[PDB]
Amino acid sequence: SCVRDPSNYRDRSADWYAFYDERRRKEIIDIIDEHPEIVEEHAANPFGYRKHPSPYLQRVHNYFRMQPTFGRYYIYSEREWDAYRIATIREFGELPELGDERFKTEEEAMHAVFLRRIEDVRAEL
Amino acid sequence: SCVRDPSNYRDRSADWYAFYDERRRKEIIDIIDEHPEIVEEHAANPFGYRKHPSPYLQRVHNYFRMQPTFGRYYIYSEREWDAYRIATIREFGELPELGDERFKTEEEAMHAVFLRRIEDVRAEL
Amino acid sequence: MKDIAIRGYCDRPSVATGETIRFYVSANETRGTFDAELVRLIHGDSNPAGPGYKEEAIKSDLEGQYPARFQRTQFGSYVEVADPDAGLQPDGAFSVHLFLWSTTPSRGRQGIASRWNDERQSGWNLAIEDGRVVFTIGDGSGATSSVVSDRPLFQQIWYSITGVYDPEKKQLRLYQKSVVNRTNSRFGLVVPLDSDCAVSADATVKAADSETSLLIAGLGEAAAQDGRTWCIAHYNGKVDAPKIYGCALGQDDAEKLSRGEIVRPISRLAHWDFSAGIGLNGIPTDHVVDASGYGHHGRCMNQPSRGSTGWNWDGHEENFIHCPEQYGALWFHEDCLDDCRWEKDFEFTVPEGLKSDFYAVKIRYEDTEDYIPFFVLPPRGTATAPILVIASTLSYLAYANEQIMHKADIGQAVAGHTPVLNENDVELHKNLSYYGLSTYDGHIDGRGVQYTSWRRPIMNLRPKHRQGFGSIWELPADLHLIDWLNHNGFEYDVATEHDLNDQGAELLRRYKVVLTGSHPEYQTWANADAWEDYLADGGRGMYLAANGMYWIVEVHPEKPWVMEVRKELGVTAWEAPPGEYHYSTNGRRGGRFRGRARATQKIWGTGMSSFGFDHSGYFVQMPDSQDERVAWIMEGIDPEERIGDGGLVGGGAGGYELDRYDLALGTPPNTLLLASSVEHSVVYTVIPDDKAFPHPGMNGGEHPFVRADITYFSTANGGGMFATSSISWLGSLSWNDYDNNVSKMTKNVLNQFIKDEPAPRV
Amino acid sequence: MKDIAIRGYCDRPSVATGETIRFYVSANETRGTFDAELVRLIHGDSNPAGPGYKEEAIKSDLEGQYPARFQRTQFGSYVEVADPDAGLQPDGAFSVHLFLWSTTPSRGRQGIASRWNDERQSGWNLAIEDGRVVFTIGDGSGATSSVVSDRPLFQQIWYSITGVYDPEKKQLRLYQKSVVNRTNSRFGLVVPLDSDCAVSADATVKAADSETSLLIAGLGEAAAQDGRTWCIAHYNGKVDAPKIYGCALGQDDAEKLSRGEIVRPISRLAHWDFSAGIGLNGIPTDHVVDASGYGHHGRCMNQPSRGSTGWNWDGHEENFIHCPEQYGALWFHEDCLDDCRWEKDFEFTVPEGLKSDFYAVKIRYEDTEDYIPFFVLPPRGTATAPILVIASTLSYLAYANEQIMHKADIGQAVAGHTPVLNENDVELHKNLSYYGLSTYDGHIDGRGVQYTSWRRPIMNLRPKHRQGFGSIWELPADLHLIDWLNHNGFEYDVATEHDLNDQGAELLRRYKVVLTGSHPEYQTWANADAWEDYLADGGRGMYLAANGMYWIVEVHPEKPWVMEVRKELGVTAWEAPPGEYHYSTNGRRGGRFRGRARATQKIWGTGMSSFGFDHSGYFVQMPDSQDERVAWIMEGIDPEERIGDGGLVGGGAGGYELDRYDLALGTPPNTLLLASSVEHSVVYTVIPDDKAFPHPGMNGGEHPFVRADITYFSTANGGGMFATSSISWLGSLSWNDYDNNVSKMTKNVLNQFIKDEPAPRV
Amino acid sequence: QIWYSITGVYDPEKKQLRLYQKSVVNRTNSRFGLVVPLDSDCAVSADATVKAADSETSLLIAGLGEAAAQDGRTWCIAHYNGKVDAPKIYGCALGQDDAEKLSRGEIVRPISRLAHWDFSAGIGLNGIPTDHVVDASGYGHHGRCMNQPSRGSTG
Ligand SMILES: [Fe+3]
Ligand SMILES: [Fe+3]
Repeated sequence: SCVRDPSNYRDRSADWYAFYDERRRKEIIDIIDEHPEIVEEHAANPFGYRKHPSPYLQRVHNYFRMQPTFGRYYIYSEREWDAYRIATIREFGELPELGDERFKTEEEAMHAVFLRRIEDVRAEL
Repeated sequence: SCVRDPSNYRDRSADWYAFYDERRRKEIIDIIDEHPEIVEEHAANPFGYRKHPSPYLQRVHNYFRMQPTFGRYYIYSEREWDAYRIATIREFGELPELGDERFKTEEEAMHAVFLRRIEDVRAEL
Repeated sequence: MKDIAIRGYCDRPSVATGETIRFYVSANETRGTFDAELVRLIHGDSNPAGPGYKEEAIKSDLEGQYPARFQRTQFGSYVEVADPDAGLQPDGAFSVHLFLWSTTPSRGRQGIASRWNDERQSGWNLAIEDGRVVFTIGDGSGATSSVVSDRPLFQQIWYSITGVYDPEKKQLRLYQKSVVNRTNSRFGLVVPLDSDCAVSADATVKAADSETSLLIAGLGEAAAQDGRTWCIAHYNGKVDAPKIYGCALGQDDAEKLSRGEIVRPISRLAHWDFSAGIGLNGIPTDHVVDASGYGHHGRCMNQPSRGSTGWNWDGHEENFIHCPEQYGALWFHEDCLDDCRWEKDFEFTVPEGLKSDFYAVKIRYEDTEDYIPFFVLPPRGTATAPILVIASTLSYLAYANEQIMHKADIGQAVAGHTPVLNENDVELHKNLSYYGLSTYDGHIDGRGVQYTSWRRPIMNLRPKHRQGFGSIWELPADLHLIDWLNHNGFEYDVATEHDLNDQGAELLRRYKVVLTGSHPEYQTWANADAWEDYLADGGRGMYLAANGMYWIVEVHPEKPWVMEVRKELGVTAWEAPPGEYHYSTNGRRGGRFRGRARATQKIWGTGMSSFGFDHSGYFVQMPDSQDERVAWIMEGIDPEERIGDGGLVGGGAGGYELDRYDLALGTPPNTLLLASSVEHSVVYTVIPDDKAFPHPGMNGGEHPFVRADITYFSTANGGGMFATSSISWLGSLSWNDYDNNVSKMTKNVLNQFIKDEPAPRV
Repeated sequence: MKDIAIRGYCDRPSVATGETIRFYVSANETRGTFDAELVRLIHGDSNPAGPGYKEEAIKSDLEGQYPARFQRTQFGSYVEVADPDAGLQPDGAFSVHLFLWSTTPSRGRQGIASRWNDERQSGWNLAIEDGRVVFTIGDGSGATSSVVSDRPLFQQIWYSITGVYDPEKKQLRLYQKSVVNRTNSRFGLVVPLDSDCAVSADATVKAADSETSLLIAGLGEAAAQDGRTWCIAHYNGKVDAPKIYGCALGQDDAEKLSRGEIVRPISRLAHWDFSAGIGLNGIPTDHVVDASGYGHHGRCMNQPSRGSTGWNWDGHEENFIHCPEQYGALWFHEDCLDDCRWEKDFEFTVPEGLKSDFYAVKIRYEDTEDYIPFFVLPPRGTATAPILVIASTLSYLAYANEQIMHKADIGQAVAGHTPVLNENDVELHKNLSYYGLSTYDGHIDGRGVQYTSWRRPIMNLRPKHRQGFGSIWELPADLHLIDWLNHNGFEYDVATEHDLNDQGAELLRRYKVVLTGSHPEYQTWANADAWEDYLADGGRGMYLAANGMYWIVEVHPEKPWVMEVRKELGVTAWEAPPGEYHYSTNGRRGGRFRGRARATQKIWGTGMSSFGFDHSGYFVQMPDSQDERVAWIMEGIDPEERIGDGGLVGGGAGGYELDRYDLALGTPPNTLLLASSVEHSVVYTVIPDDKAFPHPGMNGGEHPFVRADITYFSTANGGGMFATSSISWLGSLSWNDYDNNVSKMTKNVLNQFIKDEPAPRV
Repeated sequence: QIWYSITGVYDPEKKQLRLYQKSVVNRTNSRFGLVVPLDSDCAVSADATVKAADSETSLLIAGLGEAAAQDGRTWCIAHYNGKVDAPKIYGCALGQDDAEKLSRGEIVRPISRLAHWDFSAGIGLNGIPTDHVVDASGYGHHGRCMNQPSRGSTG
């Protein structure tokens, strides 16, 4: 037994993080398949203002909101209260990848981000 | 302005704790009215063994499990794996108030406690 | 219902060959006799799905009949000053000054400081009656003279109190002044508090000799019998710098005393400085120094909290070893207990040939059956087996007489089901004075219990006890391992965490392999050092548990049967109040092992990640299970099987509490991850140690941190460490009549570790 | 997309009449000119539902055109030793010894210690290349001689490093030894680590004069111009006790050096002891002492972490003021910044008559518009209004250039929606070197940022900025109050938390009433003392915010523009590593105000209870609202109305962060509870400070602690304190064209507090 | 004037009396220093033919009880000259390894102590102005200094 070269070792918990993530994706797709109404719910009131999200919608949100920042979507305000676009976080010293479509309101942009994330999870599976 | 007599003051947050608690009770009764299946779910598997509780059932559990110990129900084992009764927590130096009915299994006792708590919340309202 | 008739304890947890252990027994009434015999514990769990209860009767001189008698227990902490010559009972004018900080001012009559006989109503006392400070004298005829304050005490506010007897003016006087600062009291200087008073009353009697010892935080019940003064009317809160003067003090003297000046030093009869004895190693003593130089030294009783923040604590220094002048207070609770102080009923000397194992004294009285467990060590300086089992006696003391489900509002919420309690829990609730509290309970004041004792009847220590979290806990759970070993014909020795604390790495170095308990949660700094040194030099260890080495504990140097722990934010029942984090026993910052850069990962490979008690999950095999280097661990297990689906603890191997792999917390770089536990519900939670900002869904099945990791690594000179990272693991050993993956894996690891070959390199 | 062309800052936050403020401006390239003018900020929020953006142009000498130029910023912390006479460039045999603790060993080329010219490749350097320690010399001809270690460094492991140049043997030698103990490294003594080596190489060149200053944790870019050495190849991690010897050291010398012995003391050329200067008041200086007695003193640059745990830290003492010999390390990060050190572009002297308010310098360059905000104080020692507004400049520094949504994984989870970011956030992400990090961000190493500076362009300080949590934050949010005051014709003065820190209770005592900001989260001990003293003696205060007085901060005695904070378990972005909790600026235990027995309840009546940023709720009136004693507060409000349903911050008065009534944490006994906020979703969470054991459902609508409490109490001499306990409160003042319950209640309280009458008794 | 660690053991199971003696000389504590090749260590055994009866006297440090205590006074004879440091009694029979650990200042088998007198217990900023000797085993067998022995003496 001897530990000499740091290159002979790695973060083995990564093996769990893969195994976990796959299962979670399979779970999320099941929820959206068994509770299709939640999508329409999110379209009506993305903030949950005076109408709090459904537990199943909250479960989908709980999965989506805690993802790694690198490659994660956010909303870029091109013009205040006029134009919003979907941006992707990249490495430090890189500009974000902006979407082609413009959105009149931030709520519309949030719902578009939600739909795009569901489509990405479907594409991976 | 003078603060001299401790008897002229009280924990005024009690006024909130009443106002809160009433609202919560009205909420719980609504859930059990709008999701009657959860009761039957709890009868099938109170531990959630390989079948995790529904979010609405979990909400009812979340309300019931965090109540003050004084007056709260637990299960007394009269005979190991043979007889269980429903007991009420009282002041230090008092014996608990035991129920008249006996239960063969701890799961049956837990479901009986659940039903009794729902009946108590109904009685108060 | 069925009620407890007999209870008992022993002086020490462990005993070696030719050493003596003493037993103390109390009945409800003095009536008849009881039968005592010796048994060896094998299996405690009485679950029909399992092997069931198992013990072996052992012939000894201990076996026979003994008279059954009631033995009174002194309950609550105080200070006792023995005064045989009635020096602290003056014949003329006298005064008493102290600083007080009351936690339950309206909780009946509470004696602050007294030389008082309550049976005869003789001597002098300063007490709290109807939430007011009262100074009383009595001549023993039943007639008493009292002076009562007109300003009732505010809860957790520092006060300067002076009581004066003036025979020349034939008067009793009382002076009360609030001494609130920015950091010492419940509320600050913004509150326009008016609690100052100077009151006078007529003195019609003279203070007679009480024939009792002087008490701080109590009153004498009656005249001392065989030189013992029973303490009643217990006080709750802090007392700082009590003193007696042989003259009558005025208003100006009281004013100077309230600011911390020592007025008329020559006139003092006694002055107790509770801070006297604080050094770099803290204050590990019960000795209270008389600072007036008249040798009226005191003794702490039932372990009051030493190194407590005082009346003048401004919060510039938060370690009592660096600012002793601001840490002159003692905290008294009415429900403290460090020793039952009963009379011995019988003793046992360990004969030659009695094999090292778990033992108990079985007592039958009326229809009641009680057990007094203990541990037999091998002959001093020798080993009698290649396997050592470490009993978690520190963890047993931490959970001793636990009453979570009767006291804690969130007990059932944490449990994740309605708790199931037995006659032991009802007995604890009914008669608290006989048993005392756990470190998981708070005092009647609200502050968490910091000290736990072995010298008391501990009901949850008996093999037949079932715990509130839905199955067996601590010692009974450890028997799951013992039975398994006895079933597989393995030869092992037994040692306690106290024995490891005493003997260090030398105890561990006598064995090929060392096995931990079901829950080695509470450890000393020395225990961690011993484990590290043992594993580093080629020792082999099996961590068949979770949440090990979480809390730092210290054993009291003067009282080896007393254990101290001070808890902070994390997986805790309570938080230490500001400036009281350092241990009085050694003067060091304790609490979480992780907070002191010694997380469990650094020694055993995995560390605490989650807890939940609704049920248990099962393990799924990870890629490293297929590695050629660990083919020996997974031998006879099909690579597509679940590991521990079914058990006596939540019906699975992965549950109750979980540990995880983490390089950042000090997991060895060469450690392999063999399997991870799944099927954890919302009841399983992310621990506060792993949270920056709490957000929704930080719980089982919604966060990556909620899991258990089966791990192995190798060290120098053919040493190795294997971890299962689950409390419920030992619960799954006997499942399906000892035919399961958990049993197979444990047997493979233990068979490899007891060979003369070096542990396999990874 | 739209990109930033111009940026700038000022030397100091606040300025009084006849005092000077300097401005520093940088463009992307040196070309053309920019326009500068003076404006008074009124309303920052551009929400169509609200009043919209409002400013007033002010005539000044500042107005005009200035040339636009690029100004380079030195980024990353290091130590600089000025050596004009090349004393630390020996002509013969020499050696360099140090202790290293690397956090990013594989992150490119990192200079450990050097007197090196990288342009000419002249002098000597010890660096990390391809994760290996390399010792290099160069003669300036481009030819260099190097010796490379054969053992790559492990992450966060303490190493003893010796580099030797021996011209007699024509050799370069390198000695590397692991010095791991129980508590100082990532992993413990159980790991069989083999990272020791002794390597030799041929020296073909001689070390020439680099014409640069000696650097710790960096390399010299080129020959010093105007006596400035630019530092490149920044090192990440700790350096402890670096020293240079004027002789060639052997293996035995390296072995003795690795154990902490000072070998051949006479032969030392320099020896920097980073612990030299630690006292009872910590180490508030950038001066590094040369312990060899040759006066080669150093200077800390960009504020490296002082009072850091060293190579020999055994964890027996966790305060650096009591064990300085174990705290001899400095922590360097490649992304530290305490001062941009730019050239002044123009200055402004405050004329007589300019009213105390929020001001900004407005700059136009190309199509880009930038703001440099600052505050005008009244003439020194006088007040010009009965109302004082305290700008939360400490909180502004805490959130300065915050990048939560780009760095923190749980940023969106805490926010409770997809964040909305503008060109300022993109600019921060693109060019980090220009701006630096917030106290809510971690360094590239992982350790949280402890130091924040005013002397840098702060993008989230400008009035038009919108923050990631879904609305405006800090200074713009404070403008919600300012506009409201200006709308109601109230006369007020403006002061900063820095000014309060300097002036104490004397500043507050000049006004009838003092108004806090939207979020006074970060305060000094002196600020809490000043507030307590002001309110105690008849001062009147309005706490129109939540989460006030949560974190203890200290202002750097030598650099008033630098702020320190060290965070712990609670409502935190990060936790301080073991043994590094005490502040280098004053040597005191900081972190949470609550942890030091000074919870916000003790001073302002309510304390932090919950946070959540999905939206805001509304207040429901409690019984005490109907009390005759507070009829003045609720005048013109129907007793069956909701208070603040609608607003510019989450559409409600009760939201974002909440405070609650609590007697146990020091709420005055006479305090009344007028209203409580409702309609909080699962996003709102119970804070870790209020949890013993986390259990399911500790969140909004499922736990009693998730609420805001509107409270009032009265003090001595006609003083009073009113609290709304919500960040979003000021967001609801202008709702429905200034016609709402929130505006009415605030106006009633402010009208009562500015009268000559004592505040009403409760 | 040489510092010694002394252990006396009564073992009825082996029917034995044992004595362990070890010199604990350092640079500054003894008459002569570490240069002297001192050989004063020993481990000796003898047969125990009688049992220890109750003396009906108080325990003495630096003396022997003359006779049975009359009116609760024990007369002290055969007076010792020199220093005693950390005397303790154990309720078990100690071995060679226990004696070796005791000679280095380690408190072995703490639970097994019957009494342990720490003469330094009570030293503060004002010295030790008392005759009270603290029992550090937590069994309340406190002692009393008689005829003022020199306190605050080098150990
Ligand atoms: Fe525990
Ligand atoms: Fe904050």
